[PDB]
Amino acid sequence: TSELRICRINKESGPCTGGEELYLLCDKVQKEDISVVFSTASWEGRADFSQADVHRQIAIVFKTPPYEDLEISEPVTVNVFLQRLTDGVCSEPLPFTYLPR
Amino acid sequence: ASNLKIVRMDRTAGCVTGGEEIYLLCDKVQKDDIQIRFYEEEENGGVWEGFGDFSPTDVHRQFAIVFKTPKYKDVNITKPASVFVQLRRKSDLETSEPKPFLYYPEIKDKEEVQR
Repeated sequence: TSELRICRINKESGPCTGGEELYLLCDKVQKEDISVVFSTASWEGRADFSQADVHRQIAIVFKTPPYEDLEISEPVTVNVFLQRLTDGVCSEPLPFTYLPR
Repeated sequence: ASNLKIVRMDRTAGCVTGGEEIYLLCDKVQKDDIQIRFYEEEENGGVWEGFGDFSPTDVHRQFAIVFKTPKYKDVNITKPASVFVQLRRKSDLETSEPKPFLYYPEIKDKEEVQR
């Protein structure tokens, strides 16, 4: 027990191709067991980043994971949430929408 | 050699107009004795400053800060202007090592909002 959460994100939309770099402020997280995840109805993607990229357990610089449908032609909003590697516990999801083109 | 230090920044450059979302990952700070001071060595005598806009509610868990860019002095310039940014303590005006920041021209007549 220790509700991990995300205070805010520096961006609300990005290219559906992913690889974009963002920042997120959050409640204490152990740089080891922790991972940002983007999810939808039938899809899940783990964002890319390294242990070093977690700043004093309060923020994490990571790159958005390429979306599943790299050809959508409409703003596909998804869910963004933390999630320890051990117990699988998450965090209230944040709204991040992928962009076409 | 100090107690203050800027570590990361989602952005290192913004418009001369000012008012843009910039995330700064710092060291130890208190939401009410810290400030994002932008400056420039006039080079002749004086100096220029401008402070990032941000409420203490923005200074996340003591090691991060979200703020807005302080409109550069001369909003009218056709060539990028390079300045500096440093954290500073209102109390003892202690100062973090500086980091470079780039100010560039406002889009050719931004008023192209479609009218």
